[PDB]
Amino acid sequence: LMTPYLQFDRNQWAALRDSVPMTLSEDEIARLKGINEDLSLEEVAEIYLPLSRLLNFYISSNLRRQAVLEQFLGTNGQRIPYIISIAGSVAVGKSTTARVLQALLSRWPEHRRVELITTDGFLHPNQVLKERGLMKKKGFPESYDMHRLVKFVSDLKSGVPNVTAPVYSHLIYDVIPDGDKTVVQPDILILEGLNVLQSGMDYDPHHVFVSDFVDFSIYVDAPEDLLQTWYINRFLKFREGAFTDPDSYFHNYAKLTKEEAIKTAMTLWKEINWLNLKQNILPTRERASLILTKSANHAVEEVRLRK
Amino acid sequence: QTLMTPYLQFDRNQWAALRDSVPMTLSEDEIARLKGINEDLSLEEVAEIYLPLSRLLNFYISSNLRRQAVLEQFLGTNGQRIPYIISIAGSVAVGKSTTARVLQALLSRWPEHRRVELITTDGFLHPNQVLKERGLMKKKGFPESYDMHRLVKFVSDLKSGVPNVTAPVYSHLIYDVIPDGDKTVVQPDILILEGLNVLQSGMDYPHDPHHVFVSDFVDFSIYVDAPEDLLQTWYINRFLKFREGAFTDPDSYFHNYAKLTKEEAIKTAMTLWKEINWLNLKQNILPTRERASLILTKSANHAVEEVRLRK
Ligand SMILES: CC(C)(COP(=O)(O)OP(=O)(O)OC[C@H]1O[C@@H](n2cnc3c(N)ncnc32)[C@H](O)[C@@H]1OP(=O)(O)O)[C@@H](O)C(=O)NCCC(=O)NCCS
Ligand SMILES: CC(C)(COP(=O)(O)OP(=O)(O)OC[C@H]1O[C@@H](n2cnc3c(N)ncnc32)[C@H](O)[C@@H]1OP(=O)(O)O)[C@@H](O)C(=O)NCCC(=O)NCCS
Repeated sequence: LMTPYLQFDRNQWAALRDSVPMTLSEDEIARLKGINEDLSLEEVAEIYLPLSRLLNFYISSNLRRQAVLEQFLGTNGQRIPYIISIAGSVAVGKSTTARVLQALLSRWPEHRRVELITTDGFLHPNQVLKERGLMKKKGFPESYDMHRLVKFVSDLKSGVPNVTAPVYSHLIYDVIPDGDKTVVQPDILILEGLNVLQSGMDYDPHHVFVSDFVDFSIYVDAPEDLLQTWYINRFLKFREGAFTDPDSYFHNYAKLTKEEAIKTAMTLWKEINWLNLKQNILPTRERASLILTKSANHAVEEVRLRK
Repeated sequence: QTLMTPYLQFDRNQWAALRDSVPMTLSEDEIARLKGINEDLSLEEVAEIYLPLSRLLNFYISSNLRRQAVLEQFLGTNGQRIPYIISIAGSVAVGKSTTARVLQALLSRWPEHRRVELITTDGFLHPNQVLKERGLMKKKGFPESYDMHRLVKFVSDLKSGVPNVTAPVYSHLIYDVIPDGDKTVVQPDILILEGLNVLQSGMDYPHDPHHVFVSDFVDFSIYVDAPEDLLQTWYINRFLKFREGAFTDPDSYFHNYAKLTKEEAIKTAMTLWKEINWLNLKQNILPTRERASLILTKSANHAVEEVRLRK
């Protein structure tokens, strides 16, 4: 049977960097690393530079997801921002991928704005999730306010005046009451979150989805077993940092012994994030324009490009 | 809110206005020859409905093609040429066969000459024998009465450029697939796939929806639409014409229907619609409607008075 994806291993993908030079120092790179997430200069050069290239070809060739329709009715004024999305399991390290992609796309061919918006800011406040009995489902599609997320991207893309975005706080495990921040129309918009690939055709009737505004979608992938230990390990680091803040919504986790923490982390993964993984995330994997698969060392050892 | 309903709605004048300057490459005589039984196709229908569609469809194809090129540059390799796949779905008697026929004529000479193969999904039905053994032929046309492992393998082979691909052929005279009727299919530039089950997918009944459907190979899908009441009378009327033509053949699987009085025929046609095709309609077809890239809604005169494009 024919498959829609082209597969490359590290050497093959890396070989596609051609001559894009790199615009980042090791120091700058290290600052982009996420908790329990390693990012080397070789990872940037071998994985992200070839991606920068491709991504750049697509942008300069005004080949967007809404290009055909525009020409079919009316191309107007354009100047339309390029929209890239980044999806994948919690703890997969999609936040680091977004950060470096944004740094590179910012100075690669020429200076571009490049805004990085995270989808979590668009979650329904803990209050609402409470009223809908949805917070054993934080991160699930229904725990997000997408009428707003879609309205946001539409406004940004379409050049609407004063657009603002809600902001999420991991310290209080909820969106900041009056934290909305203005977002200036950028040249490129990177959208990172769990629900960025949702479509009315994985599950639903119509409704409209944020994925319908995306031009290129990246899915950061890793086997279930690796994601489990990554989640647990990352949890243990939170115990040493974020959780030590007395105002932390999970401050009590700072007090758990190391073995209780591991226990608590597993049930949190198994009973919530894993469900989300299997139910709403994995299914979207084969819909991405690009898939990056990481190994035990957090490095991408395989790339799949949808032809 | 219009910002978020997935479909863009146009009426005849609005859609028609989108034809721009695509010229037409068909004479009235050529068009008339494309009409199906009990199906009217005018030159205005072609110009107002199918030309704008030819345009859009064409934009998609070259875009889709331009893409293969950037990637080609990026990879540093060449030799693409993946056929463009269009599908056509809709109720039995909705006139989806006519739509396929004209779309294929137009796409064949519009921007430039393209091959354009038109395959009908019925050829892939399980022979009457198999349907018999599974007690499935009060369900001819239902998803399960089709051999899709084969339909999918076919499209995959065609798209992927496999050597000698062949397709099974269906015969309405014998109400079954032709025992040794398989015909070779040369890889085309465009493949139009028309049949009842072309939009089926995992969403349709989620129980090991971990299967592959032909709809996963389609690039653009068109759904020919018409209200239930219109489809019923269109089915009955069409049946009455079969009575005057196809059924008059002594070898027709339904020859006995030629002998029915006009009132018995109407009665026979209704129960055939109500007990079989209507079920299929409600159960497996209607549900797929809102998944199509485009929806063409026809009125009592068989003309498309409304078009819905999925943004
Ligand atoms: C809010 C939430 C949905 C975010 O999910 P996400 O979009 O998949 O993104 P990620 O899981 O990749 O995490 C993204 C960033 O937030 C951080 N993060 C995630 N959860 C965190 C937490 N509870 N406390 C502090 N930081 C957290 C990561 O460190 C990462 O940033 P980095 O780049 O600085 O490392 C997830 O934290 C949440 O609530 N999940 C539901 C159950 C659960 O695990 N709850 C928290 C239990 S302590
Ligand atoms: C085989 C069958 C599944 C085809 O269904 P389909 O894919 O929906 O396509 P359509 O109903 O739109 O018909 C397609 C073409 O076949 C013709 N056709 C359909 N049924 C026919 C029949 N019984 N005899 C002769 N021609 C028939 C139409 O005239 C049309 O071609 P046209 O463009 O020349 O008009 C349908 O004929 C069948 O068997 N349905 C089950 C119950 C039923 O009605 N059976 C036949 C009762 S007489």
